[PDB]
Amino acid sequence: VQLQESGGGSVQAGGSLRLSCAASGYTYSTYCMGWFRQAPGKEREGVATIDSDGRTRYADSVKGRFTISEDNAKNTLYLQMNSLKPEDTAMYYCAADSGWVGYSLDPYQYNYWGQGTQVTVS
Amino acid sequence: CTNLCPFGEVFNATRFASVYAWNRKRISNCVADYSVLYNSASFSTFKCYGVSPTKLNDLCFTNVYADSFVIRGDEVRQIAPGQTGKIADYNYKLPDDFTGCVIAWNSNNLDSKVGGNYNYLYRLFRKSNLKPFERDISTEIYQAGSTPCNGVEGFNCYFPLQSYGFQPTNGVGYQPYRVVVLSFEL
Amino acid sequence: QVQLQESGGGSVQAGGRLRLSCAASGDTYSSYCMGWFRQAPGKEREGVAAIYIGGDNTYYADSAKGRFTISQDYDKNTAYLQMNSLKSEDTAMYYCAAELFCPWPDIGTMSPAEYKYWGQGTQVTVSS
Repeated sequence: VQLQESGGGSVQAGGSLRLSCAASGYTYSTYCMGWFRQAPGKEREGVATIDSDGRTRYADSVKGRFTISEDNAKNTLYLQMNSLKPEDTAMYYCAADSGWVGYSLDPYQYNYWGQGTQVTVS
Repeated sequence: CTNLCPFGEVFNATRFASVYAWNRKRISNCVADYSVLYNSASFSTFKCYGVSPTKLNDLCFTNVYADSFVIRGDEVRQIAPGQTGKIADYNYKLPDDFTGCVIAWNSNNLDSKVGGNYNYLYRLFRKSNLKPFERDISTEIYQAGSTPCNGVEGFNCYFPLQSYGFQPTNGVGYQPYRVVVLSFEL
Repeated sequence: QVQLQESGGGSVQAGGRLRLSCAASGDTYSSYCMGWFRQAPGKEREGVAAIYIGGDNTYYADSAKGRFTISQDYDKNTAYLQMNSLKSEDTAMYYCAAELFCPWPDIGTMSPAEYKYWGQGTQVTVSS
């Protein structure tokens, strides 16, 4: 299994990015997938998750600004990031696990990890 | 069947158990709204294995066990099928074919104290791993070396239960989390 | 893979005493529930008393309080039901039972009749 991010970059306040995460060895019927961020010298924190049933869950700091979605035909996960604020600057990571639905904002409940892409909001 | 499942007695209990002495309550023959519970802002984990969470609505002919306890944030990952670590091995073990849900929420506001809350304990040592849903509440001195313990601490004879810190300034991985596990009986 | 062997039983006069024994073998857990239920001919099973093997928790049906005592020998995986001050209405088949997955510490919320493992059952007949 491997997960490939793309879509990071640099914007100003109020701008938008769309991250994407293409899955490879991922053939799981029931699953939960998520986006996580890590600022420099800080711990990795969950931002949004979506399960194989379409149920989404968002961290409080991003609800209403970020949208997580999944393309099952393309095996790719997306994070639409609107309203970017300086506070959102971090490495962002795609992650995925297997065998449960629902949500978890805990990075360590996910067995599969992406490389991470950089988002800067100045 | 209209009568409401008393989930507040589980989730909103003021005391939670130590994980080595984990609490099991029965819920049965009742109706609920799973989304009142699922959508709670406090929860950071609400995971369901081999069942959809909607199956918590109609418990009219079903028995559910609700297990509850407190662990550290970086141990919540162990409350899952197939995990290893002090908690899965020695305190609370889910079976490999678990069907049920695991719910967790940061409880630092409730369970930490300025000087440290030492009330919550976990088992640090055991001669063998726990079986699924096994509870070990013994307090015998653990013999780590070759010298018999005779009932008191020794150079390599340890009391097996250790207190968590839970200092409110702990990093989040070291803060207390309340956990509820929901599973089915027949 | 738990087995229960029960000892005791018999006829007793009203006001007398009798002790039942239940020894659990096989794949028992570090701690678990054991208890008794009873059944008179033509009536339903009824819980009598329960104990948490490995702990100190006990629970008694109202009809047993002040008369029966449940206790354990943890090292022998054995529970005992001492019945004192017996009455005619105690005549019944008595069954010991065990449950590895019972609610705890409130063990009073599940009848031993619902437990997974049951013993063969022994007749207790109280006369007069």
